Amino acid sequence: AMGSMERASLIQKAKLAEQAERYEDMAAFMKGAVEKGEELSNEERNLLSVAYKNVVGGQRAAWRVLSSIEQKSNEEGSEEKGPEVREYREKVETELQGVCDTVLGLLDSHLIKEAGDAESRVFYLKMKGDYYRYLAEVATGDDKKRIIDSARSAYQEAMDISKKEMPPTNPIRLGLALNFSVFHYEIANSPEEAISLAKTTFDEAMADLHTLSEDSYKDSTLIMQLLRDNLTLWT
Amino acid sequence: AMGSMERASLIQKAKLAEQAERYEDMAAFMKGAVEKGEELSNEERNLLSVAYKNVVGGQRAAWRVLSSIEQKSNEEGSEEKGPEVREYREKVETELQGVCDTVLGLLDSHLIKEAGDAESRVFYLKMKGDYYRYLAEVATGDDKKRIIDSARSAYQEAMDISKKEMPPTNPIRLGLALNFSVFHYEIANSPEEAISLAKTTFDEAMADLHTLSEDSYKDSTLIMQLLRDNLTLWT
Amino acid sequence: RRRKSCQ
Amino acid sequence: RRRKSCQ
Ligand SMILES: CN(CCS)C(=O)c1cccc(Br)c1
Ligand SMILES: CN(CCS)C(=O)c1cccc(Br)c1
Ligand SMILES: [Cl-]
Ligand SMILES: [Cl-]
Ligand SMILES: [Mg+2]
Ligand SMILES: [Mg+2]
Ligand SMILES: [Mg+2]
Ligand SMILES: [Mg+2]
Repeated sequence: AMGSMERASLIQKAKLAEQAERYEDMAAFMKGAVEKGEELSNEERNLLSVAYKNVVGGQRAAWRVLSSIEQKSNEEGSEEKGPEVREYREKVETELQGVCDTVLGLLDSHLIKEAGDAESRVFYLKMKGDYYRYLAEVATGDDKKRIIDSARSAYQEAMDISKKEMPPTNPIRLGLALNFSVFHYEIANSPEEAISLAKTTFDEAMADLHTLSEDSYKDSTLIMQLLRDNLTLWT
Repeated sequence: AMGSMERASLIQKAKLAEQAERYEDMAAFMKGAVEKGEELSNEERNLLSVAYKNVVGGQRAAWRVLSSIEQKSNEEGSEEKGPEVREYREKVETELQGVCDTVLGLLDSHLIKEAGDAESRVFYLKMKGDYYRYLAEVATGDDKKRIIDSARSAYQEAMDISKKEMPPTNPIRLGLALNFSVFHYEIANSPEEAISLAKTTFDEAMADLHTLSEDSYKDSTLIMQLLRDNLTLWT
Repeated sequence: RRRKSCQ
Repeated sequence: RRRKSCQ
């Protein structure tokens, strides 16, 4: 639907959509921009991520509300209310899965394969892990283990690159570690791995802060605080 | 699209959508319920109103953000950025107008004509005034005066019924007066009428509070405070 | 401080 | 208090 709009206009409108808190539009504009076939700049990658994270974040929050209602509905003592709660949870779930499949499709066609610098490759592999993780959150069938493994594999490749090519304070490296740690805690039933990863990441970043400018220090310490928040919650 | 779903299931799913803050879905479910052709109960009218007010409220907020950017773009000294801001404002505007036309279409086919009790008729005529008011907010062409007059006429009919058939503390009557007062202030360039209406409404409600139960008192005083908030802002 | 309408 | 991921 965006094929007839200039790439630059799509990027401009994505920024306008962000200002207007129109995240579905923002995501559609950024999808159109990706489909032009050119690589994304750092700013453009961040627009893509903001757009889809906001869209899928609203879907995930709604899914959790509906899943909780459905769970209460299937407690013994609860009255039969019919198929409607399940149906509507399934509707939201299918829409969520569709968004995740769309993002994964953009990464596979062809953002990852064209991404050679560590900053872009780690960013996209982190995103791949994230959207498989969101699929894993709602998965219950025969492919659930494979979905979890797909998330793990993408995160692991991103981690391996990030450790070799980025400093321990790099915000992309830190955000990847944060999310992989959440994967371990919430998805893979590995709370000790989650805690170890968060603590090692935090400590290695702390030791590298002395190399940073004031502005970089602010960026890195912000994400370190997210790691600390999780460590405080989990221990 | 909702023709194959039971009326009761649509209402149930509208309530689930509300809990999940999925207001577009909520509105689609309530549209489907209206299109079953039966009158709406008090609760169902409120679900219809909540759903569409939230949908159009997000559109109006986005339109105002974009309109402000467009206005700044056409200040002398500003750089030419191309047609994109106007195009995107127009896109949001057209979607907003479409929602308003949908609501007005439901009211015209056939909610208003079947509404005989004051509580339903005033409610629907207030809604008609509101959605014409939202159309007036974005109107700039040859029909703008007619759109404003359509809002005025619907509000006036609702006011006439409300004064004859409802007590001055009735929450529907109060919310209608609040919104008609905003119409006068913001749309019709009649701030004195807006102030007079808000003050007369507030004072007449105050004098009737003594007749009310504690729960009704809470309902009425909440809307009276909205009238007072506007009077404080406007004087 | 935006004026109030009936929400 | 929901755990943090990278927003
Ligand atoms: C408190 N409150 C909202 C502010 S007015 C109401 O009771 C209400 C709601 C919908 C429609 C109408 Br009319 C009135
Ligand atoms: C602060 N912040 C978000 C919390 S991690 C980031 O810098 C960021 C943003 C997007 C992707 C990645 Br990776 C990192
Ligand atoms: Cl459904
Ligand atoms: Cl557009
Ligand atoms: Mg390349
Ligand atoms: Mg490097
Ligand atoms: Mg009737
Ligand atoms: Mg009466």
